[PDB]
Amino acid sequence: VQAANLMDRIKANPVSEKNIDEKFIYNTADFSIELFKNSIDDKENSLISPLSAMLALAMTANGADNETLAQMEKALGKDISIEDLNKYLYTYMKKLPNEEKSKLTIANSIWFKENDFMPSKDFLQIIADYYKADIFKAAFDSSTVSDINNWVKSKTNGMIDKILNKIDPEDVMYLINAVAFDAEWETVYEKASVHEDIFTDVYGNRQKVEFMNSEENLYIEEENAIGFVKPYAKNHYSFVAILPDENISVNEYIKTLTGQKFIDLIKNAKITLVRASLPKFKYEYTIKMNETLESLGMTDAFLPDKADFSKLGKSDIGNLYISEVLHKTFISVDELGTKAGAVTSVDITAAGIPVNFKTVKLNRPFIFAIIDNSTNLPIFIGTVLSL
Repeated sequence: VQAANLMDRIKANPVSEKNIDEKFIYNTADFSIELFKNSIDDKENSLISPLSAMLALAMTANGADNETLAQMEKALGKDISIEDLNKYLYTYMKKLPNEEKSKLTIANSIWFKENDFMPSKDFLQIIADYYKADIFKAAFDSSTVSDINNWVKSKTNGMIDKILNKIDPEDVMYLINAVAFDAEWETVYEKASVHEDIFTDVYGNRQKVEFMNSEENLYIEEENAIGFVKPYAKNHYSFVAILPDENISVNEYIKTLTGQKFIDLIKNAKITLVRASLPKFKYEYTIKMNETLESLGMTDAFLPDKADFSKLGKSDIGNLYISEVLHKTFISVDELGTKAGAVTSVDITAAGIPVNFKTVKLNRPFIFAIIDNSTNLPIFIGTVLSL
């Protein structure tokens, strides 16, 4: 590094835990889906982590005032206060599984420009107590570009190594999100179960790609879609695949979603055998989230001449505003889960004979999520349009 971590100075106080309850689950699903549908990519595969975004906004919300605050409150969900959000999010993150064979990395930080900026020590304390995120002051020159990049490389153990290419002068504040997932399937794919077949992309191109075949146990069935839920190891997380009906586009289908409809869609998956066919895919997605968040109500925060972040620190010869919310995610769906290398030692009697089974072939564009199994909340949410 070369930037200075403002948090080095600060010591966390003990805090009260607030139990996750139905209200927080409802608000977070609502936020996550609203964020998702106001950020759908038309031409390309997308991936976002709504949880990560919510963390970043909730912690920054502590530094907003007046109209900036009100808007951020409205965008997160008015009926839970920032105060309460801090407590809930602390408790949620504290208990969110992260272990071998099921590693989740959420890396959030705020970066401020050195010249003209004195941080609020109260703000920093809130970060230490509830969030434990890194907060930097930096030159905002060439070496801050590499600083930010090395940081995501460090925090995601090399699964994401760049986020930024340039800083424009007049930038004073970035929120950085990087999210990575390193996990095994609960039941990994046998090599015998991997076959070349045809993905029919959004453009009509028929792509020859490897499909992973397995019998799964949970069937999503809705008026306009079908799909399946596939757990990762130690059952903390699951991969959710939703395939919309042929007569309905991905974008149309997404627009029909609500936090409640998403939760319920999973809550109501029927216990039944599914012949699942899931193509391999891996890609990163980087989104400057300004436009999305603005679509969500959060407008003042991004304007040099109205942003009010006075509870986060003063600035003399300007006025603190968010230049970019830089959000980057990476997913890999493969034979072992997140990593390649299909299994060769097999029990010849393991294969049974299914009866009354359903079929999901991810033969064409679909959406997926990675959910925390205990709440059904999307940690990652995405779309596959082409391979």
